[PDB]
Amino acid sequence: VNIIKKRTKPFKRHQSDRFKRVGESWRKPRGIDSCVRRRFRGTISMPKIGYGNNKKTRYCMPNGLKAFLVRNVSDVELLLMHNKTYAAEIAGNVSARKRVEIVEKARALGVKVTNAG
Amino acid sequence: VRYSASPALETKCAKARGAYLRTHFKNSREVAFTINGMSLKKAFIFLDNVKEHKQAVPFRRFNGGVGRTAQGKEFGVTQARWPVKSVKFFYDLLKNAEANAEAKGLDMDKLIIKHVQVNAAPKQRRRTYRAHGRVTAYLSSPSHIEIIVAEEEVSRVSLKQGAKARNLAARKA
Amino acid sequence: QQDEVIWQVVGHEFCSYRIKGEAQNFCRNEYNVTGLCNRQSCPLANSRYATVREDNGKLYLYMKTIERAHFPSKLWQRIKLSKNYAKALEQIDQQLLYWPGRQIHRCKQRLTRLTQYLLKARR
Amino acid sequence: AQGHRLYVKAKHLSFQRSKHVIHPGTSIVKIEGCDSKEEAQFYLGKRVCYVYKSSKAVRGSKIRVIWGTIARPHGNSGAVRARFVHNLPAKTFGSSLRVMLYPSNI
Amino acid sequence: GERMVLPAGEAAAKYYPAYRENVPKKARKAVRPTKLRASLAPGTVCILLAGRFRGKRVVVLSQLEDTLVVTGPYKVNGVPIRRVNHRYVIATSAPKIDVSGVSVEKFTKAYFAKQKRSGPVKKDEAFFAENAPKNALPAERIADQKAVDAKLLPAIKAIPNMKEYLAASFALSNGDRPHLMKF
RNA sequence: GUACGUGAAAUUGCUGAAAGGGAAGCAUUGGAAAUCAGUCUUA
RNA sequence: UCUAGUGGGCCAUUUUUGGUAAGCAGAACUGGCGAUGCGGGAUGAACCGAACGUGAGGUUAAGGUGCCGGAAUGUACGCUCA
RNA sequence: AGAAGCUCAGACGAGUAGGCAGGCGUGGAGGUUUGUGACGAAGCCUUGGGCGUGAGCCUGGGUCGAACAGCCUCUAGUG
Repeated sequence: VNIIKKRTKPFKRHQSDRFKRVGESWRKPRGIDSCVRRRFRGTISMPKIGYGNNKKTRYCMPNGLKAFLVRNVSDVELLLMHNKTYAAEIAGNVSARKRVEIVEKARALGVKVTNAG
Repeated sequence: VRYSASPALETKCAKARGAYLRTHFKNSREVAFTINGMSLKKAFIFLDNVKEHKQAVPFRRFNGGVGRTAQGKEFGVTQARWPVKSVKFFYDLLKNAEANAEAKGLDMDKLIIKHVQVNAAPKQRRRTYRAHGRVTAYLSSPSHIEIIVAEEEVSRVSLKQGAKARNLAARKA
Repeated sequence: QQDEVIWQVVGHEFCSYRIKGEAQNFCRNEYNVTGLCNRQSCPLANSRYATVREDNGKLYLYMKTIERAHFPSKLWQRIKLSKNYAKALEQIDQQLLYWPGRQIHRCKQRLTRLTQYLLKARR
Repeated sequence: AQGHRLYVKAKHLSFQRSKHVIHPGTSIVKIEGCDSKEEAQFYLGKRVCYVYKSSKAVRGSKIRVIWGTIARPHGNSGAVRARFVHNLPAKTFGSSLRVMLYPSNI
Repeated sequence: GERMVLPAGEAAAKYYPAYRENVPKKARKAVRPTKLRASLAPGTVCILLAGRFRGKRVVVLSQLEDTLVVTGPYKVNGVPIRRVNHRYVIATSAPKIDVSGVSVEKFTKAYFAKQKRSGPVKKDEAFFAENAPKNALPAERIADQKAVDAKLLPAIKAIPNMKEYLAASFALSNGDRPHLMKF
């Protein structure tokens, strides 16, 4: 069971390209005369449940693991039992000292780190 | 204040700054774009010529309504002008920049204008009076000018490709 | 009261050993074997269960009883191993053969990985 | 110099399309000398390649190749359909392709 | 799965990490001999379509499990004994060559097999200087090539215009349609 | 550096990159250029 | 059982009324549009085919195969010169 | 076998006004996490990387300077 993605490009909001007050984050068009809502040919496509990915490969990184957010060594030891399913990912706000402690614990636990570098 | 350019390390470069200068920003942009990349002495000669109506500063971007002139042909354009006030400010800043190079200890012969940028300063708010009891803006567009002068300054081979290369090498020699 | 209602109260949603995420929850229980939130593996929720943790190059194993469940201080018994990983595996399934054997595989995994944790710490 | 060219010349016509909808996944290929679906039956399954040259020498070579296979005939005039590992660029319309003689069955 | 069944001072396996390591289901695919193309009889002259010897004409010696152990007389076209996949030959209608007089049972997959590497490290200028015709290429391989070559000369000398036919190289010219011409 | 914490978007100048024959923007598919990670390396 | 929205409609087939007529007004049955994309009719709200989760392969509807445009400058027998 | 779990099978998938369900994100409150933090919190920018059908979340680099968050629940001047 290899990781496949049904779709790789994101769903951008209609006219987010043309207007800066309209961000790219998706919004369902409610217009009475919307081309995208009526799904005309050539217009952009909308999120559907059919686009959903395999439950087996969902949430998994291309390497087959799931990133798990880590704050300290206690969060690393949580991944003691699942080093072959989850990969530790150190939080942004962790200081340099606790980061070095987290990586050394992850290496000893044999847990991969997504942002080790 | 930090400059626009990552270069201009103090080794061989001199700087000049002008803030909130009461001159037209659009004219100053045309002067800066004209003198960009020219040597210091030739820049002085050109600015003197513009002040004397012998050479002209081409108006390229902000050229709406400008007239055609025979002195814009040297730059390949038709619209050019002689903004004396902007020429004065650039002349004064270039005097300052060459003075800084003298203090630093550079060579004046090969000095070139490495970088020159003009930014819009905060507007100056004034007032005009229109018909029918209406009052309207009469704002001034100042200029920030900053000048920087400076001196002029494996693949790996697959198995079959390697065998073929060896065969050709042996057969040629 | 009983083990079922204890699990219904704690476990499921709120516990000091629960770590919920996107859709998955971990059991940081220092008495859980697998680290998963379950009736099978939460000694708080269920009766006598085993577990193992590490300290300073050697391992210790926790055990429980039933009649002494009202005395928290002396409820839980510790046995200490500082000999070998193979011997540690021998001790665990020996101390669980007369016991509900469902935990032998999960425990022996914990012992063997914690020993690998120690070897990687040395390397 | 005529002791080479173990392939057959072909031209990339277009994509599999209707009047207004194209399918870039499968290409229409016109093989020289093939004028009917009976003749195209010989070329079904052959390896058709698009060769092009680029500035940067990957593997120390100036030539890149897009491989593909002939899948089925198209129409009554002998044009075939091909599936390429990377779909052919739309600018290669009228470009020349090379149909090797393998996988052979003769 | 406990230790009484498999007791040792080191355990049957040192460590048991991760999940149960799901065993694949028992497949129902059995290897059967390949039914080879009828026209690829031994002793037939065939054209190599791909490889460094593309366009060469060679004499089929024997049918291997999947490929053809084929060689043109090395003194004629300079093509040593090699396996060639049956999908990369064109069996020509040229007269057959008598190959019954040469042993072919010594040409096996192990005979042509490469050396094991099991390592990502490879490639070197000295490595390219190694191998080559001059080095490697055991004298045993040399003797077999010489023996089979000498055994196939008498037949190709008997049939006229075959030595030059084998030495030549096949090539398509303007106006040649492969689906029309018969080889 | 008092036109002073942080200093966003609109808008603007400079630099680098690319495109541009009476609009632009957008979707699908791939080429080209740029850029990058997994993966393996081992057990 | 409780409650939302609606209480301006429009087009086509066939039947039909007032009308000199109408892309006119007013009805009856059914299907559509409004609320609905998609292939075809060059183009078009209701015409023809067909109704829609994300994709791969195959085969078709209506319509088509000189070129634009994917697909016979096909086969057979005729009519037509503007 | 987080029995609120696991497992097998079949059918189906248009949608305005409208209904309902489950989720995402914001400010404050009780509990919780030996929680993060001047060895750089929050915020901000980013031709970097990852996750989700999506709302959104995570992260590398830069800027910055004193606070802030995850889970269970409460609440509302909540998009």
